[PDB]
Amino acid sequence: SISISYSTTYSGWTVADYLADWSAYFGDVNARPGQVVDGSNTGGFNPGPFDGSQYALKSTASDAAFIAGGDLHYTLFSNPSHTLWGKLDSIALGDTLTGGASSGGYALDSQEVSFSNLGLDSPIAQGRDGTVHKVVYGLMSGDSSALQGQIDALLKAVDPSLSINSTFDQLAAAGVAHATPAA
Amino acid sequence: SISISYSTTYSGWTVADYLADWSAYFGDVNARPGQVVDGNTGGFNPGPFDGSQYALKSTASDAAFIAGGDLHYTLFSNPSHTLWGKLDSIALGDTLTGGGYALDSQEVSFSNLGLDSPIAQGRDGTVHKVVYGLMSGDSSALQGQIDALLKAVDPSLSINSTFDQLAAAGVAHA
Ligand code: HEM
Ligand code: HEM
Repeated sequence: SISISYSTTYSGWTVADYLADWSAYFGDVNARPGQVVDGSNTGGFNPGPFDGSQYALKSTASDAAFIAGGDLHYTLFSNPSHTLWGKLDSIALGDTLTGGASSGGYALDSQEVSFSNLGLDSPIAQGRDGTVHKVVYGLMSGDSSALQGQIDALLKAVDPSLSINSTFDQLAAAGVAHATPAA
Repeated sequence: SISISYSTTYSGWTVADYLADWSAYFGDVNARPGQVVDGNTGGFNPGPFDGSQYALKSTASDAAFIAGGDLHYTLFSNPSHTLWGKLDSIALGDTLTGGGYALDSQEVSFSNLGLDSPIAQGRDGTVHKVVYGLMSGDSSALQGQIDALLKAVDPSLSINSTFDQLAAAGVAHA
């Protein structure tokens, strides 16, 4: 079953509302006035260059960032071309990337929400139609819609009364989610 | 002015014939005799989307290149998917190492290219055309720029000059 961590900052938010906010912030720092854009320009595969246990990317319009964790592979020009595939265990969303292979992995300076124990696995044979590819490809431009669809399905699998319209508070009460430090 | 280094293997080759051979080999390992594919490696240094180098190896063979300068890739920023900035050098050879990046077998390098494309030109920039072409082993854009630079030293020089002739003209070095 999916497990979720959320910053205390977002306790009262629905998952959908949170994802819309992260996506808006990825598109424009001014969706969160008061923020600065000064994160290191870092990211990629860990260890890379085209495979790793993490793939991480930061916006260049803001410090919004994600980290995909699992056992991931990118085909580049090999068939099926431009496919990210493998096992996707977690998606963590927040602000500012730090780290990399040389310091124990990528991290977020502020982790806002992390969706873990996802159990997603896309074989190479599915190419760009794989769920892993669609989720991560969306996030590279700040589009959380594919991620949102998967989170909704995974929550409903726990209990059909849970959904992306549940608040993090409600998911905690249901035993799926727990709070982490302020963002 | 442009400066060229070349393996003596290509002393009597013309620049155009060498580029055609590297491109052919980028496309098919069988394009050269007795070669084996055994080198995916490359990217920006430092990256992820900007660097003093961008390097890539073929998937069909170990043919590879390294672009050197002050390079930027826009990803989704307008104009989207544009590689721009200053391109000072292109090195061509076989098999990538490192990540600065280097070639196991460096065959030819073209340096002091003096190319500079602003972001506003988007994918029409010369830098973009040169490097993007080489990502699929297409050396035509590179070749046209080399030809212009050679003629700027002297109109009698060209991509149909041999490397030895360019050495005699003070532009190339074995
Ligand atoms: C890791 C470093 C990466 C590099 C160097 C890279 C490189 C490229 C290049 C050069 C192209 C253009 C190909 C062309 O038309 O000439 C491309 C296209 C594409 N890339 Fe990647 N990419 C990377 C990562 C990713 C990741 C992680 C994803 C997905 C999660 C992705 C998804 C795609 C897609 C979907 C296309 C368009 C395919 C099409 O519609 O033809 N890329 N990439
Ligand atoms: C540095 C890592 C790179 C990544 C992560 C990357 C990623 C991508 C992605 C995801 C797309 C598809 C866009 C979409 O479907 O909305 C794309 C397309 C493209 N990429 Fe990149 N790319 C990289 C490097 C490069 C480089 C270095 C060049 C040029 C030298 C390049 C040239 C292109 C071009 C021209 C397209 C559009 C292809 C088309 O629509 O025909 N890419 N890239």
